[PDB]
Amino acid sequence: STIEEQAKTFLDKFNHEAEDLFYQSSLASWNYNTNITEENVQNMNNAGDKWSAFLKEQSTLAQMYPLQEIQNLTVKLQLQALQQNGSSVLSEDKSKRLNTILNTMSTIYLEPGLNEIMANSLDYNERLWAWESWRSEVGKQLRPLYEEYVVLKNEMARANHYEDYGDYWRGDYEVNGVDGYDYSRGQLIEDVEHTFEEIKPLYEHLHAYVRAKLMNAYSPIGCLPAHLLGDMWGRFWTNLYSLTVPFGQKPNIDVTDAMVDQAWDAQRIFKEAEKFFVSVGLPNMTQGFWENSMLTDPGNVQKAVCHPTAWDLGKGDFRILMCTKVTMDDFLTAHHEMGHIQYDMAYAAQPFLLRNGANEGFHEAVGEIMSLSAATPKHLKSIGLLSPDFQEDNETEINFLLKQALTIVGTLPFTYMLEKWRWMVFKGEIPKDQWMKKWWEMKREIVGVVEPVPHDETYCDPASLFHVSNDYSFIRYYTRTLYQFQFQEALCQAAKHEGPLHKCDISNSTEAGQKLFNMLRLGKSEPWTLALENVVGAKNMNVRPLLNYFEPLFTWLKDQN
Amino acid sequence: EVQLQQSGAELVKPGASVKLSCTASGFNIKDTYMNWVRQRPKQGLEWIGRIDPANGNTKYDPKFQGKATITADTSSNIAYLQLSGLTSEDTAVYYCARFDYDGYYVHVMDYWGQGTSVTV
Amino acid sequence: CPFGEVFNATRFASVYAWNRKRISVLYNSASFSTFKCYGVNVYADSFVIRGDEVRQIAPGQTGKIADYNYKLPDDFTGCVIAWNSNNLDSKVGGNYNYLYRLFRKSNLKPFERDISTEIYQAGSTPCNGVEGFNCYFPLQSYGFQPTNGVGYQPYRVVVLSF
Amino acid sequence: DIKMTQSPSSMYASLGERVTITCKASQDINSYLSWFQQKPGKSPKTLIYRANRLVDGVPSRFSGSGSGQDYSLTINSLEYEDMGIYYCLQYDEFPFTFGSGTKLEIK
Ligand SMILES: *[C@@H]1O[C@H](CO)[C@@H](O)[C@H](O)[C@H]1NC(C)=O
Ligand SMILES: *[C@@H]1O[C@H](CO)[C@@H](O)[C@H](O)[C@H]1NC(C)=O
Ligand SMILES: *[C@@H]1O[C@H](CO)[C@@H](O)[C@H](O)[C@H]1NC(C)=O
Ligand SMILES: [Zn+2]
Repeated sequence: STIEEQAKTFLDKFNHEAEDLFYQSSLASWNYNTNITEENVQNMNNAGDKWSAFLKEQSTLAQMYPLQEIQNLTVKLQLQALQQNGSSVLSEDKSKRLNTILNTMSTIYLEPGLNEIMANSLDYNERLWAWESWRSEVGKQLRPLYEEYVVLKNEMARANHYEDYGDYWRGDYEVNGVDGYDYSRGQLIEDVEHTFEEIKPLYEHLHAYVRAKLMNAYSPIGCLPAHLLGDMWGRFWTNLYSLTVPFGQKPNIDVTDAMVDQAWDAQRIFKEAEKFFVSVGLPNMTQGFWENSMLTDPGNVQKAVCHPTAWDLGKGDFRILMCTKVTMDDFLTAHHEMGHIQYDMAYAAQPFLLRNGANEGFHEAVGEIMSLSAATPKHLKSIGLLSPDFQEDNETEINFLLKQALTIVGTLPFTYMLEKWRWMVFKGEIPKDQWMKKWWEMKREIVGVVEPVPHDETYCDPASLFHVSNDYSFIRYYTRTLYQFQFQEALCQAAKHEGPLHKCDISNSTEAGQKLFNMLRLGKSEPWTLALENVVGAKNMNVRPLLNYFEPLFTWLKDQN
Repeated sequence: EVQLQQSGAELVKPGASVKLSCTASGFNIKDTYMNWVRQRPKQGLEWIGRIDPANGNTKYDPKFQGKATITADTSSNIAYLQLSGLTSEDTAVYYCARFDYDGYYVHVMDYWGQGTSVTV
Repeated sequence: CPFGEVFNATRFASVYAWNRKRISVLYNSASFSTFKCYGVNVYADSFVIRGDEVRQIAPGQTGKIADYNYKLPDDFTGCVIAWNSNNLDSKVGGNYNYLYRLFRKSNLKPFERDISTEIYQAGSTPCNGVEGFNCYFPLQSYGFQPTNGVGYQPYRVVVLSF
Repeated sequence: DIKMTQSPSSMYASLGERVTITCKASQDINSYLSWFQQKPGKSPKTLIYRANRLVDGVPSRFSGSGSGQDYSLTINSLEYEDMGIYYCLQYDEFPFTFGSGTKLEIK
């Protein structure tokens, strides 16, 4: 009869076909990832083409139901997610060109040579030469390719009523049709700018500390060298830890010796993670997780990708891919991946198109909060990896906080600068002959880092990054960083914790578990603003909990500087 | 709509043979039984036999044993009845019917055919 | 009573064409995951469904199976037995021999069996016997693999009505 | 073979008169009986199964009752469209057996 019932019937059929097709595709992908052979690649490609063809046909069929006469919100959301044609909006020649260019970018695009070279070597000349060579070799080739790729994505975006490709990227945060929880796309720009303005003082103090240490190692009022952050680009500042520790005679908490003495393995680590998640009121892992996952390297006979990933194959199939060694870093990455898995199992009851996080920054926030809880000294003391006679003092707290601030606070200026530069390149506010004429300015004004060698417009510097050459967004890291500390503050307050937020744990508490599960079970059906307010009480990202967490280090840095 | 279509009239000389067809539309014959019934001129109705196309098992009225054979092809959705050794007393109209209360179900309806006239 | 051929049959029927057969060790067999008796000739009705659907075989339930495939009356006076059959009804690559009905114009009356394959109509244009826009084939096939979760694995269900 | 008996063979009834037909079996059949009506030149149609259950669409004036070895069919308000031959069938044990038939006519 009415359009709504027909749309409901169409969605009912679509879900039941898509479940099986997606399961087959994911099974083929898993079979490839754990065993690299030609036949596995063949099966992967056939499954991928089948899934893509089915989705294209279903989108073409779905575009016949108008969104104007739908009142039910969930049906509207599913139809909106299904009617987006995407790359098919362009001509066949343009689509073939774009796909060929994507493959070209992937193949032209460091590991493990240069990364280790600038991660360990302390010679200025080697770092400078490697930096200059890497930015002069691959970028110059990809500058016109990046320009034409931007043009093609630009035409694709205006073919879908988006003002720019950046608008299409920001569209993941847009909420419409709900009174009081609406979120425009430029509000993300606005509140990101406001939050970075609030963040700036702590970054200024920490950068002053780090540059003072480097001056003691290598201008008093100039900008930090670009090739001394420890990696190719400056994404993380962990590589400087030994060169920037406050108290150089205080050993850190590395429990690897204890794990080796107690003869641990992957199974013990994952059972510890399962115990931690069960303690807070969440379900334990399924039998398929233990029967089908790959938690150890399959020897040397067969090759596999050792990057740790969490798989939700569908039909109640959840797995973890890991090449586990007996270290503390693996002990925390296990918690991260199992938190990802728990989030995946949380919203399995939602329809197929609504089985996802609220936005791109929720999954990794949920992953991060668990590692935060499990990295505290009290948690390690409880499970027996730390001696009961351990003494906690100011120096150890400052050391741990400086580790955290190097790995967290320093990345935010780089992430925000990269996102803003991409967004205003897509906007068209930066003429071509002046492109880098903006870039290295924002590297100075925002990030506070000066380039070591001047470069003209012939370069394509930021295409040297993995995500830039692989067509990925970048603000998800900023959203993750804010959301994880907001969630941690909310759960710790709900768990009746006394003292600074940097020592809090959520173990053995069911109130925090219920608070987190109320949001996890929602999925993408419910707008992310209302889901956020359910847990923290606010409807937008905030920076106060992060500063509350980092206040002791802020005070120490204010004293030191 | 569910329909059962039968073959046309057949003239059979004594001692000869003929195969009758009952084509089913609207459902799959694998899910139910199919019955065969015969009515002689100015006489009553007599049950011949039945077949389950799912596995091919058949039941017969023993006075028709050796005279009629029932076969079903699930791919073509057709049921067959083969008659051999016909005499002048086999002139009648043959029916293929689909009762559903013979599987002991509830809220069911019967479907019959149009009948094939066989003269000997 | 011939309970062995009822419970140990090699092939089970689909839920849309559920099979009906006319008729202490069963209770103590301990090989059944679900054994629920309501109210306390015998009819044994056998079919195969998903695990998450086993909750729908009960008086006063709603869903796809309860309304379109198999309905139990409010004053039910029998027992329901259900057990997992992943080791028999699942195979590598998928087992697609089991079907179920997804669309129907009205809810099924108790103990009703619909096997019609007429194309369901959702809009106003007649289907004319061919699948297309707003016209769907009613029966859809399950997909069973040995790696699926407990709720997505096949379950054999036998209902005894006295 | 379960021999099946029907009575009467033929009767006349006016419009609106009630008519009962008897259907008796040689042994217990557990109330597995069905009723058929055949109009002149047409194929038979099932009216009642399980001896008291009506097929959907059948007029409510039709009724059936009986248990054990005695079963019956009753029509309340006989109309023009009720003339024909009536049969009753058993399907409890193989082979299935029909009745001899009852012919109904209108004065
Ligand atoms: C939308 O439809 C679903 C079922 O299709 C129903 O459960 C829900 O209540 C509906 N929403 C509204 C607001 O009516
Ligand atoms: C949680 O409670 C149990 C039982 O009291 C205890 O053994 C365990 O150490 C507690 N967890 C933490 C992190 O203290
Ligand atoms: C089915 O077979 C198993 C093993 O052969 C047997 O233990 C069981 O009793 C059988 N089922 C019934 C209802 O007897
Ligand atoms: Zn992650």
